[PDB]
Amino acid sequence: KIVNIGAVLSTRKHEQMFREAVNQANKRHGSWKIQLNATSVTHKPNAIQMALSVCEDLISSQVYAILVSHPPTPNDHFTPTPVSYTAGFYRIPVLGLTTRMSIYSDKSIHLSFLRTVPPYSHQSSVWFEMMRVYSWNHIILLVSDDHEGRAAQKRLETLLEERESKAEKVLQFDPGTKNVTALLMEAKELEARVIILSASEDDAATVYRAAAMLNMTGSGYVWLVGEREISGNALRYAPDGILGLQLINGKNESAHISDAVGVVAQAVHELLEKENITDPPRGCVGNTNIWKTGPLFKRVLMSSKYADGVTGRVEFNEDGDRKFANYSIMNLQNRKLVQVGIYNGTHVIPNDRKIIWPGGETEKPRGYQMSTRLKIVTIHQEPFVYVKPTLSDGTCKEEFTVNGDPVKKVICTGPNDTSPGSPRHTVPQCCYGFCIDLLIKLARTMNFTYEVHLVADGKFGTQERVNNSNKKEWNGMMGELLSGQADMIVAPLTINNERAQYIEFSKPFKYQGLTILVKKRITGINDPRLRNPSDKFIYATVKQSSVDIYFRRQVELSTMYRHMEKHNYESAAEAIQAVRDNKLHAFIWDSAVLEFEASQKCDLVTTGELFFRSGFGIGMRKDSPWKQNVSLSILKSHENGFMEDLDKTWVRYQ
Amino acid sequence: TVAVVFSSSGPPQAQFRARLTPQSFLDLPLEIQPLTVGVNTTNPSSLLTQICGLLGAAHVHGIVFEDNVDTEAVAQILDFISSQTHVPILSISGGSAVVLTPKEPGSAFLQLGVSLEQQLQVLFKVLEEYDWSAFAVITSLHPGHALFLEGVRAVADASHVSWRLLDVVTLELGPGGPRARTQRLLRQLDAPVFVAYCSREEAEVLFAEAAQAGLVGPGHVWLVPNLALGSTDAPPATFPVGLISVVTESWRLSLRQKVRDGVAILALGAHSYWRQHGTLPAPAGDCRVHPGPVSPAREAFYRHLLNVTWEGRDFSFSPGGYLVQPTMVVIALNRHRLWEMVGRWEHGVLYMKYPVWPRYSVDSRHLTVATLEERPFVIVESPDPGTGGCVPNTVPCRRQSNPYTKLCCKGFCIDILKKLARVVKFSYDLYLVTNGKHGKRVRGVWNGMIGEVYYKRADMAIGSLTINEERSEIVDFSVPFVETGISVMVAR
Amino acid sequence: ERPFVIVESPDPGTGGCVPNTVPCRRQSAPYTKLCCKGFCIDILKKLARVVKFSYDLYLVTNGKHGKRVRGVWNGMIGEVYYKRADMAIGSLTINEERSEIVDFSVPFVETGISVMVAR
Ligand SMILES: *[C@@H]1O[C@H](CO)[C@@H](O[C@@H]2O[C@H](CO)[C@@H](O[C@@H]3O[C@H](CO)[C@@H](O)[C@H](O)[C@@H]3O)[C@H](O)[C@H]2NC(C)=O)[C@H](O)[C@H]1NC(C)=O
Ligand SMILES: *[C@@H]1O[C@H](CO)[C@@H](O[C@@H]2O[C@H](CO)[C@@H](O)[C@H](O)[C@H]2NC(C)=O)[C@H](O)[C@H]1NC(C)=O
Ligand SMILES: *[C@@H]1O[C@H](CO)[C@@H](O[C@@H]2O[C@H](CO)[C@@H](O)[C@H](O)[C@H]2NC(C)=O)[C@H](O)[C@H]1NC(C)=O
Ligand SMILES: *[C@@H]1O[C@H](CO)[C@@H](O[C@@H]2O[C@H](CO)[C@@H](O)[C@H](O)[C@H]2NC(C)=O)[C@H](O)[C@H]1NC(C)=O
Ligand SMILES: *[C@@H]1O[C@H](CO)[C@@H](O)[C@H](O)[C@H]1NC(C)=O
Ligand SMILES: *[C@@H]1O[C@H](CO)[C@@H](O)[C@H](O)[C@H]1NC(C)=O
Repeated sequence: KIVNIGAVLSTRKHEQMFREAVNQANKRHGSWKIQLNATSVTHKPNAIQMALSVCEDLISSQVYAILVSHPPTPNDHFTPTPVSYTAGFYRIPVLGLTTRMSIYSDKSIHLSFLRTVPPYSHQSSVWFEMMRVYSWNHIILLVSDDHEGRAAQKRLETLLEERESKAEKVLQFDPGTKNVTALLMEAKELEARVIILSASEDDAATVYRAAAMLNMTGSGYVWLVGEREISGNALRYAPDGILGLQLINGKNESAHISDAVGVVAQAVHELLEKENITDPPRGCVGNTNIWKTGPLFKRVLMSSKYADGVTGRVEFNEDGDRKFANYSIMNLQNRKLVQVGIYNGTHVIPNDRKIIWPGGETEKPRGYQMSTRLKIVTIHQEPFVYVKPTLSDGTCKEEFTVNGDPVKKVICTGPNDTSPGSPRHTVPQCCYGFCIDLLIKLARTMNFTYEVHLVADGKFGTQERVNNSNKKEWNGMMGELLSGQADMIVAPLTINNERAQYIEFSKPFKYQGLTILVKKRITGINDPRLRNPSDKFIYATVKQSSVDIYFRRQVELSTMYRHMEKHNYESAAEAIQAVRDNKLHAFIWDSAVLEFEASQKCDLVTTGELFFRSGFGIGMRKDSPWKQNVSLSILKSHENGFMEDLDKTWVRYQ
Repeated sequence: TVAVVFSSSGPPQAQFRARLTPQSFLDLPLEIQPLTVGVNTTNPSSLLTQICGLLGAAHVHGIVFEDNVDTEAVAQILDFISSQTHVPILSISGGSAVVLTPKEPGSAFLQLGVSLEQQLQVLFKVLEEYDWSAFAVITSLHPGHALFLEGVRAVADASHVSWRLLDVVTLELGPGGPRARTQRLLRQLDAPVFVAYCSREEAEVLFAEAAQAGLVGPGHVWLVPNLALGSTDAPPATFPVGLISVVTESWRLSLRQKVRDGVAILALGAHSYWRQHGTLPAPAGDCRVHPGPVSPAREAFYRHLLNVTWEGRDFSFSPGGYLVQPTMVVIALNRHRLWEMVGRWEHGVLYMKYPVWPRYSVDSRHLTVATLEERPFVIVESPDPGTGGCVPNTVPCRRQSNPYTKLCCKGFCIDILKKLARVVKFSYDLYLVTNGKHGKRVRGVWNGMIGEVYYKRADMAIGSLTINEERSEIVDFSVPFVETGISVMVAR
Repeated sequence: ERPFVIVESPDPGTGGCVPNTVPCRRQSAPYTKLCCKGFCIDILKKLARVVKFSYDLYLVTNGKHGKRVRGVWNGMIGEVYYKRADMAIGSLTINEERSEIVDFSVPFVETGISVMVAR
């Protein structure tokens, strides 16, 4: 039972080296029960004749596993295609000594394949490890349009979704293009301060020179690239301080031979005993059939736990990855490279001396360039936000209060001067209230700069699957916050589960709930008049509100929505006049503002107690840098009786 | 110039007799130039040498391929050769009708088939038409298993429905010996709708194992993409009756049908670009010189082969090498063990030939339930405004005439039965009656729900039905749950 | 503490104690299991089903709620900040002095400073 294998190579000197290596590795066992062999050929330019030569190798010996390498020719992607396709028809295992392209990782197009060197996707994982070292959490992922680009983006997406913090505005550019300045200029606005790139070498030089023209290689920033972005001629356009990384002992592959035969040896003596092996597919013509045991041999070889090759302990993944290969981190230390870190799977050891960042500062630079002029959005609410027209002199009434202290007012732009019907009138109004004073305190504490402007929709905003069916984009104010129209939200805004996914909330500063309003009396939600709606009494709420979602997610209460959706004023405090008009009897709304209405006005009564608990709070975009501080500030105010004093001044004396 | 080739077939004289003379399909706006080649049992070397020698000798301007026992990797050889020699080839047949998502940056393969995404779209529309609303997925890690697991989520997650998915299960089997744990793993599951994905022999062993396990009853339905069950012209053994699979327009397909389609479409594409400032194309170089590194302006001619139309059937294509906006049908296996037409998707919404599933064939499920609409207890309502699947918190019901219009019923007994079925794990359908409201033993014959239960035309009765000695003689009863009586309504 | 948490000795007649209760060790060789049930205990139970994790309950020995003496932290906050424990549940209040050295989640029981007197 002479078990025979083969291996094709490139330089015809590594062929002699392979012959010597295989005959030396034959000395592992010589018990005469099992023997080994080898046959080697060299490459050729034409693909079709090369594949015919592979078929000649197939017929010339009942082969067991072919091995492939790369020649010094620069035709990268056209190198390993024919052998895999031809040998896949008989489930003949193939071993790629060195090929880093992404496409081969898919076991559905090259169903028989095994690799020892990891593809370009796996190095992305290393970045994540590095990303956790210095606490960077806002990224700018820059990638090309090639299949490797999609693979890298997908790998980084799943690895981020493991911890599931965020990605930040990935943008892809076409391959082999010039003047990429448009996308870079578009993405230069964002607050993130670290970029990641993985594309072609010429594309790397082009993006390097374009960023140099746009002045992005300067101080403070840092962006790191993959493996081939710091090779070839890309160094002729690269600035100092960009991180780089390569594999420990690649592109040699002679030592890699010393691994491959090894594992296949560790395979052969473990396979010939299963039950009924007895044959590989003999012939290369006419015999239209597959090997009866191909999948078995491939699966057994895949799970092989090899002991020690030249390149450490080598295993395989579910698809044939490198399984804990090594990586060396080099720095562009004044147009050179210095090995600063060793990545072996669990971390990167900073055993080196010093790392220089693109800015020249020798300390670890953080990203998240903090802005100074925010874009604050607000909404008209009776006891919290007061809006008035201005005196044509340039502002509105500057006068003392009951106590004599000046009530501070700002100037906010905003609406169209008429909510239901008007083209637009974007005019400045004078703008003062409780939340305005709280924002004044916050700005004084944290050195802010504010430009307040109202919403155009006039509504808070819920989920709405529009007639153009798609993902339900957020409505009005929340869409303005998410799209980038606004940057921070200060208003009497509820905190609910449906909003917690995309927004980060601060600690609540005023506890409040839901309560009924009538003009006398009434009861909570128990009466049959509400269990069974009556033609006399009318129950209406504010449309596009959190209460709409609350009544749109209750199983038993669904029918009340049937009433509520029938007629509900898509309106505001204007709908308050409904209770004055004796049309709408019951108005279900938030406790604080509706209770202030009872005290300020007359003949308006609130019945019973609350039936729901929530809270107001300042919200910001997902994982904004300010959160902690802002929250802390609010809590500190709550300690000093500031909130109680504001409560007194604004809604007590009434 | 157009050429045809086949890898294997039955009696081969018919193809040569019906394709050789250049009078076949002589209606397209081009004088087709046909020429024939052939090959015996296919091998990679034989295929490669034969076809590229034919290209280098006859210098034809396109080739169409016909296929065989449907090997697994022939398409790889095909598009490799197409990329190497740079000729736009076409194939319409069994095994070659598999899509390859990652294409090569220079190949022109252009198969005639649909991806798994649109197949899942059509299948889920089929399910929503019946509205079973509860499905689980069971997939064996066959080639390209991850794509199915991605597509099922990508399709089910975004729609104006609920889709309360049950769970996902992954199976591995070597059927001969290692299927021991698979038996228990397949025993453990519980779901009313099954969707499978595997190969034909793998399907046969999986269904045998399912029959051994016992999760095959008519109260469960199987769903399988077009990848399996390829041999439509031959109903295989050990297959359960009443499964659903989806295929493109192929009932009219045959050897002659494919021959008539291919050359006609290729010639019409060759002439369409000529219709406006064009010239007839020329073949590529050979399979030896390895020429053509750059892509010339003639590649737009290949791009000109995207938009096409003939015979009313839309052959609109996609940038990846497949067709988009297709016309296709949904099939099933009836009691005679032969594939029969069930429905189709003609560019609009689903059609139907059997408005109700006949669940054709003792410790079974899907028991028959007959009821009547009493004023407070069981309420019957007209369906949703336009959709057909009525408003949630309701159960579809069907009044029979023995126009089976679909109404939606909800009420007290409706929720009672829903909770009961959810707690005892049974399936049901709601059927009303026509002969009287309740029924009495007039002239010694029972009408109404009591009579329907007596004649074994309905296994259960629910709703407003009291208890007394007269009915208790022949029909069993359960513990009462609503204390009723007889009272007198008067004025105030 | 207050009925937010309840600690009891295991039922000696039946060996352990009744269900709807979580075993809890008052570690300060000193193992002697008691069983604990209450409000925050039910929150943690019900809570544990939904994220999905497995946990134990050991009571606090030194200090009640944690105050800084000579620059050290004890009690709940000490046991969490010295990495000896992950989370501190029960009756824990939120203020500025605490939240600068330990993370805090959303509130679910509102309270404050209140005054009680005779009738
Ligand atoms: C869809 O398939 C049709 C079927 O042949 C193809 O028609 C394309 O239609 C465009 C529309 O303008 C035409 O482009 C030509 O551009 C030249 C520019 O000077 C102009 O002089 C012509 O009058 C004509 O407008 C042309 O018929 C054809 N496109 C090309 C590039 O030849 C086409 O294959 C598909 N349509 C498209 C838009 O690709
Ligand atoms: C390729 O790798 C092999 C093995 O890692 C290298 O050969 C080793 O070279 C070192 C230094 O000269 C010796 O100490 C070892 O004894 C050698 N090992 C063997 C098995 O010969 C080889 O030099 C590498 N070649 C290149 C170009 O990097
Ligand atoms: C890979 O390298 C890392 C760092 O050089 C090694 O990490 C150490 O592993 C020990 C256990 O052997 C642990 O105490 C720590 O994780 C690390 N020790 C430290 C930081 O002092 C790791 O062992 C190496 N080998 C692998 C991951 O297989
Ligand atoms: C959050 O607040 C802290 C403390 O108020 C800020 O840290 C201070 O930053 C300034 C300028 O960068 C330094 O002069 C102080 O010494 C820092 N404080 C301490 C205690 O070291 C921090 O910058 C704030 N972060 C944000 C995002 O607002
Ligand atoms: C062993 O390899 C040599 C190499 O040329 C070949 O000639 C011979 O036929 C092979 N024998 C077997 C049994 O594989
Ligand atoms: C093209 O390059 C020029 C460089 O002078 C630049 O000004 C221009 O904005 C670029 N155009 C685009 C679309 O990027």
